[PDB]
Amino acid sequence: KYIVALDQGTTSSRAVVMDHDANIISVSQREFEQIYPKPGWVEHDPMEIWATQSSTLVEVLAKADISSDQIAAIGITNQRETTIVWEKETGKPIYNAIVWQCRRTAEICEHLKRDGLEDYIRSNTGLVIDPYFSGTKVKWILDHVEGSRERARRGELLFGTVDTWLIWKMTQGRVHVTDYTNASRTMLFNIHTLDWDDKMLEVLDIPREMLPEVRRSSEVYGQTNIIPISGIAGDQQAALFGQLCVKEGMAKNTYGTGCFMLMNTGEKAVKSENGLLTTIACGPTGEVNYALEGAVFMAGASIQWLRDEMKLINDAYDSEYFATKVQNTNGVYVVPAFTGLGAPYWDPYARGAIFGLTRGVNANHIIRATLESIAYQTRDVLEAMQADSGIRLHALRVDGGAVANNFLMQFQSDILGTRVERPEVREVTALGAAYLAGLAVGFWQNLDELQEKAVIEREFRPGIETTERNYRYAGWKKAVKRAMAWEEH
Amino acid sequence: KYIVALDQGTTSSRAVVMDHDANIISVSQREFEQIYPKPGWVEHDPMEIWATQSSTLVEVLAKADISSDQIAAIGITNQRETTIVWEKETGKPIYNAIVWQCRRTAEICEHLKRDGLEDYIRSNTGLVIDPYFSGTKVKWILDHVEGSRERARRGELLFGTVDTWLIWKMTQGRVHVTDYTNASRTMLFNIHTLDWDDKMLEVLDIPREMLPEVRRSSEVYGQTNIIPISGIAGDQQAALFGQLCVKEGMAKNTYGTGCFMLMNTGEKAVKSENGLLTTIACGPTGEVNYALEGAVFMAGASIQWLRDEMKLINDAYDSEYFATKVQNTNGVYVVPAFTGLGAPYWDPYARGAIFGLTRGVNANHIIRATLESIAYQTRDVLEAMQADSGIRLHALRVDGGAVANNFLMQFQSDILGTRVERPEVREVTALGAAYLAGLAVGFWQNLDELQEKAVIEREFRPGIETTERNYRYAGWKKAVKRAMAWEEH
Amino acid sequence: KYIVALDQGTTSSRAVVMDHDANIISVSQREFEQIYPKPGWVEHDPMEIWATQSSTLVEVLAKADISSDQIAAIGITNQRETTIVWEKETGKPIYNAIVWQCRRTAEICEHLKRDGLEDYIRSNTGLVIDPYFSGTKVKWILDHVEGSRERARRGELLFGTVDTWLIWKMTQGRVHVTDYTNASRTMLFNIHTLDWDDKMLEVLDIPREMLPEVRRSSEVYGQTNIIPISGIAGDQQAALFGQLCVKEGMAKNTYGTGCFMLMNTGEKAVKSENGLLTTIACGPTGEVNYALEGAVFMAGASIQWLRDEMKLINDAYDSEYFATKVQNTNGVYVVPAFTGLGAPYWDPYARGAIFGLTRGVNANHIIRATLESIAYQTRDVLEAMQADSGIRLHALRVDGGAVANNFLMQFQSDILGTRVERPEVREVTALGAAYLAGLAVGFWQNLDELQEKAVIEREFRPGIETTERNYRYAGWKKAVKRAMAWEEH
Amino acid sequence: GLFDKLKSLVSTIEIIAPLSGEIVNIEDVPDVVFAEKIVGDGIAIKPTGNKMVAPVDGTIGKIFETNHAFSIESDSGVELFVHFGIDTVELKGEGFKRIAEEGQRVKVGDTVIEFDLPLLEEKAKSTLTPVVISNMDEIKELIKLSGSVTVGETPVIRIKK
Repeated sequence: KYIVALDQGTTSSRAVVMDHDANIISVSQREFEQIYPKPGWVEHDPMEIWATQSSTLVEVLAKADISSDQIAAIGITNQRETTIVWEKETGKPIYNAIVWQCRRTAEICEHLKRDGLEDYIRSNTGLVIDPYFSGTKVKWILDHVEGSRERARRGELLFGTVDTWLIWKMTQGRVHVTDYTNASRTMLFNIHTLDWDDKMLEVLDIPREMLPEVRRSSEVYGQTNIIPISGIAGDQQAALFGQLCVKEGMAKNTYGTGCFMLMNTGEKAVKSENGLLTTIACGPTGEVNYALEGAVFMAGASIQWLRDEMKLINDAYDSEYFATKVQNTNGVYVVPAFTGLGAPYWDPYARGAIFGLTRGVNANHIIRATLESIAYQTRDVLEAMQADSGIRLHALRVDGGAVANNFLMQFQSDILGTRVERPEVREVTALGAAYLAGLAVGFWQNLDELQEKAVIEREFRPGIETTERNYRYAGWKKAVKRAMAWEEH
Repeated sequence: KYIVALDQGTTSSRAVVMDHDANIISVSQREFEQIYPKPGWVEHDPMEIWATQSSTLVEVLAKADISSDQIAAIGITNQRETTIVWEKETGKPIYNAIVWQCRRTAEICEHLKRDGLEDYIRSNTGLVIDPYFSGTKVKWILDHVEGSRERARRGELLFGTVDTWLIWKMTQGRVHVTDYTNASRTMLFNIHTLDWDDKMLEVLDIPREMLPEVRRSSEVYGQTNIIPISGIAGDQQAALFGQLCVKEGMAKNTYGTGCFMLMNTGEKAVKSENGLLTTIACGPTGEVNYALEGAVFMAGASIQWLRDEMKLINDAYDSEYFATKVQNTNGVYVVPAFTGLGAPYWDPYARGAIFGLTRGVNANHIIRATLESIAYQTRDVLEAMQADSGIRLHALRVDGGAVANNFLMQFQSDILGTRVERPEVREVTALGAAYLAGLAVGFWQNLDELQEKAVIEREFRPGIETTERNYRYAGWKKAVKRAMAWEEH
Repeated sequence: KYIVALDQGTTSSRAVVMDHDANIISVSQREFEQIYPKPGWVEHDPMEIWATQSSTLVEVLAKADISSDQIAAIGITNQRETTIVWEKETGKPIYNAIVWQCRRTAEICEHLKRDGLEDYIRSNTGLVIDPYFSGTKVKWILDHVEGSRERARRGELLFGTVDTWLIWKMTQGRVHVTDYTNASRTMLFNIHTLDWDDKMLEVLDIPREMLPEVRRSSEVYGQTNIIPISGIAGDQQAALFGQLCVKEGMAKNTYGTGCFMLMNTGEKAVKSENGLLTTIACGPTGEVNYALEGAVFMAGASIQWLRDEMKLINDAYDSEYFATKVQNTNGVYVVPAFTGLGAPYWDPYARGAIFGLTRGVNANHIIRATLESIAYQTRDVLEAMQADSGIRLHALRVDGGAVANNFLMQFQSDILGTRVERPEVREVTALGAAYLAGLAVGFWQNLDELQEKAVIEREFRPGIETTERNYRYAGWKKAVKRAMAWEEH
Repeated sequence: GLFDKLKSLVSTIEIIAPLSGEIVNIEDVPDVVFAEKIVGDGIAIKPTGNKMVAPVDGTIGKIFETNHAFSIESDSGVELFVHFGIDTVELKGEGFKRIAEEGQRVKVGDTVIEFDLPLLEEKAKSTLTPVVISNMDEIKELIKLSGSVTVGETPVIRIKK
């Protein structure tokens, strides 16, 4: 038998079929549009998110000739924060998915601060008043469509982040459920009480009728004639589970659209005082642990901008070749704040910038600086992580699409002055969601049956160039201070 | 009320909503992969053809907030020839759609000639023994999958070109129907008897159980809860109807993936002796007329190869800018025989070629030669058309995606030495299928209510450069003679 | 003390300063325009050839602070065949240098064949009636300018290939001299008698007054206040000397603008019967030996066309990266006959061509096929070499700008099925001219003092892919047969 | 009938026969890179029955895309190359069904390619199958066996390291 994982990214939809003891037996990726209405804004069409994620599900099995009969369970990983409000009868959204990236609700965010609700939302959600979370995004959809807050109490429309939109389409409307990791992200859910916070729900005038049933990350939630849906987790929280991190002080950094570094902090919620998040993640059996988090919005997406918009490279993979043709960036810094900064800075008003240009700066100097900003952002959250936790990491276990790039991984260990342990199954986000699903169906019973699979393919060590790491990083901190607060308000 | 047209291309899926008296009220395009397993081979996944064409249907209405209630009927236009064999119960193909372009069945084609079945297939189908038609493509799918010709008589698997695959998915399996224009294309259907030819069906060992119910192009065939499906026609035969050509000697040339020139020849089937096809097309009420046809396989697809594979241009539209930066191609000829030639040549063994290269030939000389081969191919079929029909055209009414390019249209009228009349609704393939559908539902009653819409936006006349047209064309005929018969057999 | 070498290429001008026992102490490269008046035609401006080659001479010394005092002698290597006719008083050409590449004199060449002068010119010059040689090129300059053949006998205008134009500018008009290797190339010089052939001089109506004093390749010819000029040799004949080949059966292949393979045949002139040339080259002391030669016109120049005209690569060096991203060319062949073929084919009427194009052929398939045609051309002359000499080479000693490319060198040894020995000073054309100069001044006394320097940096051996070498080569011989005889006459 | 799901009579580096037939000297192989030891050294086999098997316990380096040949790396640091016939890329696939995977762990006797020998005798220029050590710098002594061999059973070479 097999476990099917349904990984739904910011830029793509992946479904992967897995046998007993984690072998990737089959995989399917399917890209979808990124919609940009205004400059600071990002958006997806929920129907394209469903169109690709369903067709990916029907691909993997067909590729390997498998259907229903052989699959023990279905786990779900998803991009976190992006709000969706749809119609209960029809199955039609009253608007496009406003993405986690999107900065339109910064105006709302500014009012929540001018009230004095920052110490509240910090201490009960573990989050920070930012456009990033779904809280303000729902208010915006509500405040802009006509019917909205009356169809709301009358119960015709439903809220959902991508985990609950996908299951409501898989169970033909039957079950409307979140898990704890995804709900922690909305800024509407108390993290201590483990239920929807209703001072928040007041403040943003959201009816409690819209909300999903928040449930565990490892539990059968319903069945689909795709058969049981047993695992759900936010993609980065399932990457932490896929890394088998799961114990106090265990961390990873994922290089996907953005870079998200998370450290499991047991059954303790630690208060950050260096710009990080206090979130919810899973323990060894799929139970609520807490985790510290640093989230930088742009990382492999920057490499995607070089390729599609900017046309400087053709393959995201050709950035390694062109970055290692110049030895340095010749004073050039790319600050990738395309949708604000966030990271430890928060500030939704910064836009992207390229600094210190000279007459002999060529395209390779730009390409290398773009890859280098991924490693400087990772260092900004890593030292915020270390100053928060009180723990110094002596290796950085990494994963994501971008870790296939040896220049970036090596440059990363030189600027950090620490080792960078790369695994050989690099896209572990769809394994943490397969593990959460296998466990709840008895396909696995627990994590120790899966220790063996974490095999570090390569370990990067700081070479002699690590001696300039603080000269190069000081240049980045000057560059960041100038990209900040560009947009007026 | 509105008419919905479902246009399914070789490279894309288009659905367009139309009000009374042809106004394009809403449109949706959605691209899908082109699969190339071996070099001469082309292929599509029937599920991606369905995935995009269904989501396009749900797009157009949502864009304009419309659903079922307001739509009088649904017409269907489709890429012709590409064979699909699927499963009757499940709704799952035993193989990918082998495209019209694809050259794998050339081996089969060579046997049909070594027998002596060319005068038969010519005189009863109006076609020519080529890999292009579905006849041989079905035999190939059958001969290669295991179950095949026994599940065939037992009736578990169904044949279909794209019109019948899309309706069998729209009516949940209920109706399995072709129309006359699409069936004319398969090389399994007699064009005089107007039923499946069964010397053909013998020869290619196809069971008659697989085949659709061949019906008119204007008839309600079934209903879908998308509501009646009333028009069906092969995309180029609906382009001829959209041009309101419909009478003896009336012709058009469509510049899409390929270039297809067709002339309506009334209720007479004319025998070609200059390399053309005798096909079926519609009359004023949706009835069987005949038509002469020249089909060249590569035209806007060549411009697509410059952009995606070759990376020389970024927009298909930037080919006009770069083509008009050099005044000539500097002796360079591009012969676009990427999937054989066909056109008047037939010969499945020619592959593409660029000739007469010199040390100072630059990218713009290649880009302009690529656009120029579209106009030289159009002249090869046009004079075959004129020598066949006995009629000289004094203007060429054109349509398709490529006619938006003024260099190509003008260069076209100079090499032809005739005017080129461009209409302002240029993609008329989805109008001929809307007209066929409106008529069968009473939404229109007939074509005279639609004369008014054909308004020629621009007429191109041969400027002074038409004086070199035969020097430039003689160079092309030398180039073509060298691309021919490259592949061994 | 030092020896200065003045290397004057087809596309560039190089001067290099060398100490005792061949250390490259300083170097200078300077590019100049390539003029293309008609498509088959190539041309240089003699003043730009002088402008760059003089400024390069003043660069190298200044770089290393050296002048006159320290330099023992000056050797000269030059592109062979390109004719120049100038004014004796003024120092002003009556025309641009018509290059070796240039095909304009093909008309003249056709008359020389229709007479019956091919067995004559073959057996007394060792050459073949082609546009390639200077013989016909001078006649053309003469026949087209007004004064010409009367100012000729009156002695106001002088003939010269690039070796004699550069010394006539260095000695302010004083000495007008060739060496034997360069004169062998003009088709006006008997190779057995070792003086200007005057049946040739008759036939092409060239006055004997124009011609230089043909001298040895190692001899002080004059002095310049640049101080003695003591070595002169055609660039490929000085590459053979730089390789220290110099004995019977010793060969090299140089990968520059073109590929030129030469084998020293002692003091015997061997008659070729497989399309090659019988030329003059140096022996161990700078004396007339003979050599067999195969010359293919395009090789590193093709890689230059991808970069400048075609814009597919940016660095000639990025062709290795993009060529090794696709594993094969997907049936694609580039025949680089940009200025005719020549090589073993001779035929001035072939132009360049890219064959077997398909819809999924991308830019990397073109880039790799371009590099691959350099190795297929080398095999065409190598087996003509082996069938002529009766010797089988068990390694190919190579040099030139292109041998820095590991894909090409390796692909070369797989298609040949022989080893490819690369040296570490790769541009040995300016060493053979430094050796010829050092010897004549006593700076060296002889070649044995220089054995030590030939140190093979890398030896390429045929890997397992050599097993398909004859399938891949058979495809090239089909491609070549279709590029041939494109231009009419 | 076919006996694959049926149990078999199982029982200083040996290279086990990748296929059955007579061992033939490689210098009798009519393609000079084999005949003159250029690409490697080892032996040839005039093949008699339809499979091509892993000749040592190791990983498959690469199967040529036309399927006629493959590369293997033994765990004992040896690299072999099995190539069915000569100039067999010209067939473009005809007669070869690939079974193992490009970079797969295999034990001796494991099928890696199946072939259609009646077709292949009519069409290929030669059917002689070179099995050569391409790693020959690294091996000190190479012992060559003779006579009949049976696929997955009989030893063809004995290399010492």
